[PDB]
Amino acid sequence: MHVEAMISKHPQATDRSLVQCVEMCFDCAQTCAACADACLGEDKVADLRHCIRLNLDCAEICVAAGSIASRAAGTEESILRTMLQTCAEMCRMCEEECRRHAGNHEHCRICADVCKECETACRSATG
Amino acid sequence: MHVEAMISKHPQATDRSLVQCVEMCFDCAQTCAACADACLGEDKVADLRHCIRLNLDCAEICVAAGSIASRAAGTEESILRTMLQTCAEMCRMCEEECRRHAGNHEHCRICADVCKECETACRSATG
Amino acid sequence: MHVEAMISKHPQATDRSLVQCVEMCFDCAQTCAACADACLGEDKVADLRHCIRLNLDCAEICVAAGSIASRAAGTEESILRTMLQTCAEMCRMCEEECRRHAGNHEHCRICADVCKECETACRSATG
Amino acid sequence: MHVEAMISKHPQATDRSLVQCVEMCFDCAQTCAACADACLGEDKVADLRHCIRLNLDCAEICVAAGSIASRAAGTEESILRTMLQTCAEMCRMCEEECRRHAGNHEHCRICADVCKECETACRSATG
Repeated sequence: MHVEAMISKHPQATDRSLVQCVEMCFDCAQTCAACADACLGEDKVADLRHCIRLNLDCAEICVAAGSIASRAAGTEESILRTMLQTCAEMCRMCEEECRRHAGNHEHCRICADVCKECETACRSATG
Repeated sequence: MHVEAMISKHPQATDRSLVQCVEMCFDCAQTCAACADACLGEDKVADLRHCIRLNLDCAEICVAAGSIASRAAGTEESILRTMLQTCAEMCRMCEEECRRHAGNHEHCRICADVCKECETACRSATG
Repeated sequence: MHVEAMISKHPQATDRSLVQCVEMCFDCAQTCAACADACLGEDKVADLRHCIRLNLDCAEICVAAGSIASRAAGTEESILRTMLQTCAEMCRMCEEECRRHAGNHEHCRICADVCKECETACRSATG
Repeated sequence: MHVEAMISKHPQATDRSLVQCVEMCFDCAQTCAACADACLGEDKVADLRHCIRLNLDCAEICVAAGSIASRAAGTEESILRTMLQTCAEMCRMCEEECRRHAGNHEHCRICADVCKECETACRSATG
């Protein structure tokens, strides 16, 4: 990724927790998109419906969060903290469902691990 | 829009507040994208930087919210309420900034009005 | 939608085919998201895997197209025509697959009809 | 990223050009979002209007492309090639405009370089 390089060159600019969060949002978005599709292709797709939905929700929220986190927030009201908290909660929910399938589907194991890491990164960027 | 028609035909299906919310999310997303671009093209773009950012944030959150709201949430944990609350807060913030420019820029007046309506619809879908 | 109102107020601004295209892109994006989810919830989800994928692809392309079409393109090189042509082709593909399921699933009938209309609107905006 | 890990675990699954393309799409999407915001914050924002628009267009197309490229396409008609070609053309256009500002704005230099690489990766995945 070029998150770190680009933050340093912004005219309103270092912030390690923010860089980690942005990087994880884009990684998690892709991973969740891929997991949704993999689950879709499984013989057992009917057992994976909720996992697919959560993965699609998570991909969408992660892209939004990572994009908003790439912008200057100002010092008055901004959505960044709220959005990162939403992302953390979405990643927590998606992790839980992927994790339940992790013994049966390797793609769900990987996605659960990425969601856990993205949750941690988003929650850490809020403090 | 086809929100109402599609909800009624879902196998897990009426919900007027949900239909209004989805419709408003997509309307607001487009309107905010358009307002960001219009502000970008203004002679006075330098005075509109924060408005442009909020409009881009709002467009992104509205698309995410409207997409998530188009899916079955289940009866355990789901992100829907959290996401709709985030959308409401984003629309409130974006409304406030557009409104400040509404006397000078008609596109900001229209976008403030749409954001206000989307805020109301999202907050109403949470109750 | 507020497409028409916002185009008229842009500082670089009428264009009926462009308004129709933008409106249809957002309508189709929502409809395809909803159809993907409805198909996901069907007893027969395993027969609908390709339809679900095409609907997700279509939702994503329609949002991108509708957002790009909401911006000033300039008079040198721009992506608008290329993107609208891609959207038209995606809508054609998605229509074809939804249509095949239209006898069995009302949500697929509606989505096929919306995709057809969005295809027409995008192709018309290119001429 | 987890692109490679997730492709290998898909039930319909190696493809190096596809992995490189997906990775570059998400990297480029973030970079373009960041460049648009950085240009927005410049004293000279009024000279960067077209660059900002192209960066927003590019971010949107790159996310769509990277998401579609993360899904099984089948062996009949699919949008993948068309979408990757659109992404390549968008990245070419965005590169050209960023490059013109690269002497004045380091964020534009970095974004031009990422766009060039994403263009190459998308065009290579089409062959």
